[PDB]
Amino acid sequence: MDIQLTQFPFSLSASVGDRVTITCRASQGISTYLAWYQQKPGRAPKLLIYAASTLQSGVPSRFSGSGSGTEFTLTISSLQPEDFATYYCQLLNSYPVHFGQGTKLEIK
Amino acid sequence: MDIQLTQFPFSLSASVGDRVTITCRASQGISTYLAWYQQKPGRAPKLLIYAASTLQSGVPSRFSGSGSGTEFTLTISSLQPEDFATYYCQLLNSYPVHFGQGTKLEIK
Amino acid sequence: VQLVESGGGLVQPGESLRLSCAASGLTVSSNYMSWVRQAPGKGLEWVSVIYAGGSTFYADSVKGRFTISRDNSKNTLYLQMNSLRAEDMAIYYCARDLSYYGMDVWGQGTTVTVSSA
Amino acid sequence: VQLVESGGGLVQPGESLRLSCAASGLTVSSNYMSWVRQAPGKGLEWVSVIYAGGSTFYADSVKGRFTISRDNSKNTLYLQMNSLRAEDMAIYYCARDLSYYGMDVWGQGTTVTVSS
Amino acid sequence: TNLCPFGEVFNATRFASVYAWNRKRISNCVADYSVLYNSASFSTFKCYGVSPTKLNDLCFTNVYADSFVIRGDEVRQIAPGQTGKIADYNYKLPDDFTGCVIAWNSNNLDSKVGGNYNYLYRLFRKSNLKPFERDISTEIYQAGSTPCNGVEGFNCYFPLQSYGFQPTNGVGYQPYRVVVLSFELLHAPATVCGP
Amino acid sequence: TNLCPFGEVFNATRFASVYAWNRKRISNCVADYSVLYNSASFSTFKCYGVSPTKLNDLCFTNVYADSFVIRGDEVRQIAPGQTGKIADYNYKLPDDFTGCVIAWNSNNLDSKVGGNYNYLYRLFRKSNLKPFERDISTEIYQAGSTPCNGVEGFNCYFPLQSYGFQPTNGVGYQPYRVVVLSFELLHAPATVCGP
Repeated sequence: MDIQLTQFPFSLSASVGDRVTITCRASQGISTYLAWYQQKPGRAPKLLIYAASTLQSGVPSRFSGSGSGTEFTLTISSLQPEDFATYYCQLLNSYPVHFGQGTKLEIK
Repeated sequence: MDIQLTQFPFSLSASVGDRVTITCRASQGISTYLAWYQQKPGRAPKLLIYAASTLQSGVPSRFSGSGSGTEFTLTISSLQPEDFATYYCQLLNSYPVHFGQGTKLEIK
Repeated sequence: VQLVESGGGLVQPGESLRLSCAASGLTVSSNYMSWVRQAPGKGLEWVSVIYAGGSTFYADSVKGRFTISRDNSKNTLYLQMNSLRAEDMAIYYCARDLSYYGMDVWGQGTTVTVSSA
Repeated sequence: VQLVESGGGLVQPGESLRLSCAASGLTVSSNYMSWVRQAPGKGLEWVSVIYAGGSTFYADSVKGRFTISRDNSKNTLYLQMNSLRAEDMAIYYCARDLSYYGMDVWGQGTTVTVSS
Repeated sequence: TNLCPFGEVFNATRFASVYAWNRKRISNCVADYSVLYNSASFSTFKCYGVSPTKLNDLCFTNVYADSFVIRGDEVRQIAPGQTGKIADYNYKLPDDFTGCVIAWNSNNLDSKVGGNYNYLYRLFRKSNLKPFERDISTEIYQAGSTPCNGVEGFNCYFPLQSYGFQPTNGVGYQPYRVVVLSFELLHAPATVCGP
Repeated sequence: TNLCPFGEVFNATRFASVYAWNRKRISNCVADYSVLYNSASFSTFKCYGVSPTKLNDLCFTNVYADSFVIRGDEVRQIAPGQTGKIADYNYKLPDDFTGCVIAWNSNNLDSKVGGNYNYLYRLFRKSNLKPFERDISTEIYQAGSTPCNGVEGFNCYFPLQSYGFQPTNGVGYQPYRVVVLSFELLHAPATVCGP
């Protein structure tokens, strides 16, 4: 059985300035082998976090990741207007590369 | 991952009339999904046991199969001259059909 | 009840060969029908199955080179083998698979020899 | 540093198409290089990778039908797509994979359309 | 503003056998998928033909919830374009499926020391099911040219078998509960909306 | 009369990281593979180019025992004809391999709560290992045209990375201890027989 990744909430409305936490659940324990990506409308994905909690160079500190095993979270401490986008999680270190199917943040 | 089946002993010498037990070990729990085959050199294997303990029709009652999960055994009550052969176990109910690599039963 | 394989023979590496398995006493198209092979001196290795409903499956070591098929009007199973290699040298058995109840009916197999040098 | 993809366009079912990805600021033959695609309104789907050492791997839905390759002298990655289906309609992104460190460099995509 | 009865399908004490898969029609209700992805015993969720990110903002004529138990390494067959014993002979999704497949390990509920034999699957069938076809026949399967006349024997097989889930099973052989949500968009008023 | 020292290899406290796999030569001794299966529950045992049933009938010039730790879903790469990160860059078996691959789950010894990170694999390498080649270098890996001069940075990566072994890993992600026995037959006298 391959690992499957599931992301929730599927879509979330929030206001600028809100703190938001979104979740990625793995169907089996995957240690810390998770990356988070941000995809702004009309753009390619952008790497935010790898190894579940390490920020990619240049990524603002309001983004943080945590978790291990089957339960992972990305937190945005204070949401900026450019942060409304779709976020994808990705299983690391395995070539049948699996992605979650996305969480969309929308303005409330 | 794939189940692997492992058979021991690799080779066994025994006398007519002896009682012999040979074993098949599964790399993960496979309930009772195990079959046993007897093969004479250059002949098609003959089905002896399916579902780990059900005797195939017409097989002599001195053959019996036991076990569940990861540890399985084939027992011959009282060895006959025609029982010397190589014995194979097979994972059932799965098409990436996996076999043990055999136990060779020789005359002492 | 009989399964009768044919078509084995001597091949050079890279050549192709088609095996046949003629059945009597069971209906090929109504069964799980498998090929299992045995290299000289080694154990049994499952090769391919065709479902009654037509689905096919293959061992990783023969994917892309072997194709299993049947002909209902001939009650016959086939194994097309392309790009044969040394590791395909074996006796090839045709077998009816009852899947939970094991493989109860086998032919006596046909020999595939791959020349070395 | 950039990856620039090209070769996308309208195609009929069953036809074929070759995508290219021109890299600058990294050496494609020294990296894990992947194609990942995105069908309209849907999420990311990984397609194929080629290792620095030359091994290649494919998603189940494209095996035997897509082929990844590279040209060292042109610092360019390719994806040969045969027997195109409606499932293949997507934007195709080229990316450099650091495998533990995520995919850090992405191209901006080339679009493949399959007529119905 | 009445929420759809998702829990009635996910919290059932016993699930259907896959060959006898249960269908519940869902309609005239508000689809809050958060009551589902906040379920905790909620593990995996994969959609086809629509993104989960768009679900809160779409309406459907009907939603069907099909539920059953299979073993873990069979869950990949509950997807468009798959083959194998489950997709071919037990439960078949169409190639153009629109909906979501929900699955979770149910080893703590559906296995038993010495085996749980309550869950069954069709092992023998002559042809593949059409998408969403249900076959619950127990006719003796004729594997040769000789009619069975309802009598089990050589070439005459009972067509179903039991999983026999045991807690020591490897995860691929452990039971998984599955719920398939089919999103129907007929030419009709939409009765299921998620806001 | 002296048994081959298999216990040193199999039963040792710590194993090597796969990129730096250990090798022990075994010669001038009696190879009882029966003492191998019966003790030190060695779950998985698969042979290539030779049948296990023939082992007690055969003599070899030398036996090499290679050992290391990898991830459960990587054990399939320890076999002839495989590709992937382990086979390409860490430990490569030849196409014509004659020997046996022994593996067992070591989750109880090699995973730690919070993660064990002492087991490494090589992640970046420009070309594949030849069969039985061993590369323990830790040079900063040059992913672009700019030489690294040993400084980690963009396009300049440490070439090893750490397995994440936690007890809650799925079994494919749990550590497996692997011993590879190579059977060497040189144009020379036989020193390992094992009646």
